Formats: sequence, C-alpha cells, structure tokens
Amino acid sequence: LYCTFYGRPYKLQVLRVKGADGMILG
Amino acid sequence: SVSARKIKDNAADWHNLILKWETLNDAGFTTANNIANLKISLLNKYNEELEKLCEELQATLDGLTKIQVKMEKLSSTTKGICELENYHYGEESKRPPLFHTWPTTHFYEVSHKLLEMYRKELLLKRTVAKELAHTGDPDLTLSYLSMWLHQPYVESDSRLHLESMLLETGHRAL
Repeated sequence: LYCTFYGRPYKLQVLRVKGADGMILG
Repeated sequence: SVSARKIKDNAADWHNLILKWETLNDAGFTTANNIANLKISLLNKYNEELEKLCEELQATLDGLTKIQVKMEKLSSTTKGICELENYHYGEESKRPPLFHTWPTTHFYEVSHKLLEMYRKELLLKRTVAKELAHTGDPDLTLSYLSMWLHQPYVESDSRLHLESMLLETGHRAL
C-alpha cells in the first residue's frame, strides 16, 4: 500500500487481516 | 545527411529541454516558498491547502522526471549512432568529420556528463520535496530553499559545452 504523508512516500506491507465474521487469514 | 540530421535534432532538443527545466524550476521555487511561509505562519500562530500545495509540487517533480526520461533516451540513441558508425567504419580508418572538425565521441562524452549532472540534481530535488514540509529549524529551511534555487550539482562551464554543439550544428550564426 502507498500513501503520501505530506510529500513523504510510505511503503506498507499487509501481513494479516481479521474481518467482521471472525475468520482470519494465514 | 542521416547522422548529421540526428546531430541537428539532438542539439536543438538539448536546448529546448534546458529551457523547460528552467521554467519548471521557477514554478517549483514559488510553490516551495509559499509552503515555507504557510508553515511558519502555522507554527507562529489546514491540511487541505497544505496537501494541495504539496500535490502541485509533486506534479512539478513528475514533469522533471519526464524531462529526465527524454534526456536518457536521447543520450542512449546518441550512444547507439556512435557505436553504429564505429562498427560500420571499422577499426583502422581515418574518418573525416561530419561537420568541419569534431568526431562523434566528443558528442558522446558531452551528453554523458550532462546526463550525469542533471540525474544527480533531480535526486537532490526529490530529497528536498521529501523533507521540506516537516522540519522546524529555520536555518535548515533556508538551506533547503537555497538548494532548490542555486542547483549545486549543475556546473557553469557545461553551458559553454552546450554552445560548442551550437557551433557544431549551426543554429547560431558564425
């Protein structure tokens, strides 16, 4: 994921998502 | 009439690219000076107009990136036509020049050192646009604005060198 905080670019790597039905991923 | 016309195109495109670099640098300096004045008016006393000013500074940097891409492909096709002439004429050959005096390897070194200087200067401008909106020490703000204005990786004598191609192409009158 890419976001520009006031000109500074950020690199984000998603490791885990836990959702609303309670099922998580690996 | 084929390679010499490529030198005619290359010198004129070099001069046009230097002119658009100067216009984009003036627009970037005005936006950066407004950003620093808004930051010191913030701190002495929001995110929408600061984000908008940072976004048009990003659009200025994208235009400079496009100019550097055209610079790299122009030096690459100049390297290709010098290597094409070096392969076609053989090794042991006393080549007469296309214009009165100059061989084409001088055009390759001129394009190589101009490409290296503007490639370093663009990286310094990216670091300035990264670090300008967050710092708080005003000496470092004046230093960052002076690094935008005075361009310390672009040397003066290379302009003399550009005019050497302007006396190897002939857009200026002898």
